[PDB]
Amino acid sequence: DWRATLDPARKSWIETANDPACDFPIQNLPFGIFSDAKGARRPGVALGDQIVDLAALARAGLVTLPAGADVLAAPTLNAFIALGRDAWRSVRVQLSALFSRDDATLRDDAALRAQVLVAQRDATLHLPVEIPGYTDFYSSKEHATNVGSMFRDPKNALLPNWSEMPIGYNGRASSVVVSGTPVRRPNGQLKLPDQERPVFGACRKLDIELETGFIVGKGNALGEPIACEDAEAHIFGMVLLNDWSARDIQQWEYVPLGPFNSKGFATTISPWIVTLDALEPFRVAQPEQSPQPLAYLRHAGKHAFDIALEVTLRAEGAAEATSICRTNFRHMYWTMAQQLAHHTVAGCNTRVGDLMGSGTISGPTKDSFGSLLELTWNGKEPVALNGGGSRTFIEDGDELTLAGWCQGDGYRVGFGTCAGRILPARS
Amino acid sequence: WRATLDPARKSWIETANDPACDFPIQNLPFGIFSDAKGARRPGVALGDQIVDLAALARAGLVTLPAGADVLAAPTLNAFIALGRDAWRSVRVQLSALFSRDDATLRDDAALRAQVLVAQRDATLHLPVEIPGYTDFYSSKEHATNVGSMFALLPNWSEMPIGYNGRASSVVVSGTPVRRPNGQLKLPDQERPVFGACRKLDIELETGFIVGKGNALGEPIACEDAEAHIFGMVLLNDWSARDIQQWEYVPLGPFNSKGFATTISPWIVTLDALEPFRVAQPEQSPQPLAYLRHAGKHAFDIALEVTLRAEGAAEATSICRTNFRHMYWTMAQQLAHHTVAGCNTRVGDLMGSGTISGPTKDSFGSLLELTWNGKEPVALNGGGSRTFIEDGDELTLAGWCQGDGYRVGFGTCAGRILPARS
Ligand code: NA
Ligand code: NA
Repeated sequence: DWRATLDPARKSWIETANDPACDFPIQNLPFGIFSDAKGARRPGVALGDQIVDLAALARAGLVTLPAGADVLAAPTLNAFIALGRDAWRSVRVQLSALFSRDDATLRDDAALRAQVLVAQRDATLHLPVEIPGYTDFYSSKEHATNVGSMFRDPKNALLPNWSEMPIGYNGRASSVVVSGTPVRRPNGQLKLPDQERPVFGACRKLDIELETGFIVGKGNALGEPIACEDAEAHIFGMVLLNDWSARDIQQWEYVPLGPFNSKGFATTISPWIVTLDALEPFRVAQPEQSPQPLAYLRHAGKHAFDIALEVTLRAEGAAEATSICRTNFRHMYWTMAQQLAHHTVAGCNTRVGDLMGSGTISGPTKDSFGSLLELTWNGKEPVALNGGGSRTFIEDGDELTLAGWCQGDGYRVGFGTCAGRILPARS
Repeated sequence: WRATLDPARKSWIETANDPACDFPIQNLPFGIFSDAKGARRPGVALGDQIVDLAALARAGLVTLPAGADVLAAPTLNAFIALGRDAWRSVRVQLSALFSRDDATLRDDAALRAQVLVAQRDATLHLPVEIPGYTDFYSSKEHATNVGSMFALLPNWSEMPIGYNGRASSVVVSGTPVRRPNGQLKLPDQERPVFGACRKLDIELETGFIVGKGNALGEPIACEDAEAHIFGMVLLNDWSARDIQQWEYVPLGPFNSKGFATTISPWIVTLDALEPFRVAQPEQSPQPLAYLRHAGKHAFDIALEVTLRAEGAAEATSICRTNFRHMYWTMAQQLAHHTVAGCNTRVGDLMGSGTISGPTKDSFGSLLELTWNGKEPVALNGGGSRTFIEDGDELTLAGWCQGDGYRVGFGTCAGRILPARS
């Protein structure tokens, strides 16, 4: 039923959706949470330059859900997501049908269109879900090899265990924020090479980390693992994820318990959840794994996704941003399924809304590394900026943007943006 | 509220006045309980009973700020969010009402049967919704023991080292804990195998519950930190050591600790611990300024771990230690957590790290007690252990010893279920 909604020939009577460059064609239909002057934050779906007010659409009888508690009054999408995949699809199918160019029902009802659609330009976007937990993986071979090269000689860069399992840690949920939120430069302990003791001060190596994160759509009970083959059914959708990192703070704190303050000060995600169903046409073969992993981590078929990714940096007051990274999601060595299976193999429970980060996404070439640490090799080769100037690490006032999208024939399924501007550190 | 700490004070609930009772009138910890009378809701332990706060409020015998009803809630979060003045106000009203000489509730038999529930007939649940769980590493002796197997890195003494724990898998005392499966690296094989954990372990800790959060980007000054803390609980950070060794470099422990973490159900308020405040250990070298604090910020909490094999008549005491020996304090941990801007929220759980004293009978895990399975522990009643075996029940207990009474934490227990096969 829902596979008809992936039809590239389908178009909307919301004309901005049919622009080839629009992130939000009728083929996409991501879910989010928005507010405007009409009302408090509530569920919406992006289409063209507009947002579909799901609650309003439901009140008008034009979208229906399982009988039960009203999940569209909620300030987050969790309750909706909890309803499960049949509901996600049912809603997607109704929306695709209603906003198809030839369905006159809502299109020719001007009065009702003015009540159920809201321009993105007049809306404010919020965190799409309440995140119960945030886990962050480490699944780009190229990233892991780059970073380990700064601690260990080339032969020792990738530790054996990295290739046996999708290495990961628990992130800090509380400090995950939505695109657009200004991010204050952190203070903390800095170890200088020529002083016995650390000093306290403003981070001098503030950095981005290009990642994607998936949102869990069905949890699992404590003590009951999710089989690698069932994993994707548990995933609702994806977002872009900037795991802001303070590299000088990190180096000094991270042994042996991992990064902590250096990453917990802020993590930014894009507002619109792109459903996995919408990514179906961009499913591709994941990289070959060698050595062949243990049985519990194996899966048949295609479990990677073809998502072009880009990072830009704009200095305060610059007329144009600088593209600093171009890469793709498809090169990740461990898949979402494998990460989710590994997360639960010991019995740990996942919950609706959980956020799971891919780890910094880095390709093989020098222009495809997903952090400035990598791009500038720890501040040794600075990046030239479009419009003059240069950078090693991020400077106060800079705006960092993540973008991502899947290229179809004459359309794209896009993620929107994942942005943030850096505020000066507290004194 | 300092009058409520009076050791001479006693209750007409006579079981409270037993010297050995964890729940005298001096304590009054908060929790969440259900019974056949009603769904899970806020309560306070006293003697062998529980005070039904909602029921007490309906009867007009305890009052809170005008507002939304925080005592209908299935967790204590809403109540805690009301702030320290409220916590104290409620404590003061309870202490007064249950004082031996106050006839108001004591002589009203009908109403006592409505507002008190025997612990025997109640079921205890997680006292709060935990938005985040962080776990520290602040016992010098523990960190030195562990580092000596794979000692103290310089940074350990410059800051309270910590990591993000897994909130979702924190469970209340009494919950059975299933032995985890995962990747095990054997010494004689190039490649890991998958199987049942062979070195399942406890970690004796305490955790504190955050009572007032802080906004993202606004640190909590070390000196203000304790005002942000509501109370404490016992915390068993169950650990699979064989899974851990293989996974933990470089991003830290993950699956090895996330399968289960158990906390005791009763939150002992920081106010109730006031009489047991003591001088923390000397720190050398002197930490950076942001981490310093004046005064006494350690607490004198005797701690014990027992292990009972399935069907054994008696448990074996395997660890006796005390909270006061922790090198970093709760205040310093909370300051360090927030120094870079990270926000905390009401209900956040913060673990101390494994608590180990200097002597061989005061180490807070079996990894330490048995030196990684080389010196097994003899059990009371026969038998022996290296790591935990299916059916074993592990219990954490803790208490502060006053003159003729104690403020106690209850227990933090769990029985191990076999691994899924
Ligand atoms: Na971050
Ligand atoms: Na644990």
